[PDB]
Amino acid sequence: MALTLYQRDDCHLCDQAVEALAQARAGAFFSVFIDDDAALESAYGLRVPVLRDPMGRELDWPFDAPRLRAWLDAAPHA
Repeated sequence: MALTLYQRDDCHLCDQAVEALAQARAGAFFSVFIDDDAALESAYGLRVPVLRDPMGRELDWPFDAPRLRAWLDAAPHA
């Protein structure tokens, strides 16, 4: 319903992502594990740390706090 930050086994790459999120003060969201759906793995795989919105957009893995927020503001929240 809200945001969607795909993650995979081990915490590190996605860890930094969550950091930017928290920093950006995104808020609450839903986590999805790609470690189970090859479809998602093939779709993302390396781009596991992909930020998706309910509007129908995504954000690059590599981002910042103000860059992630500014991207968030681009869309509504709930």
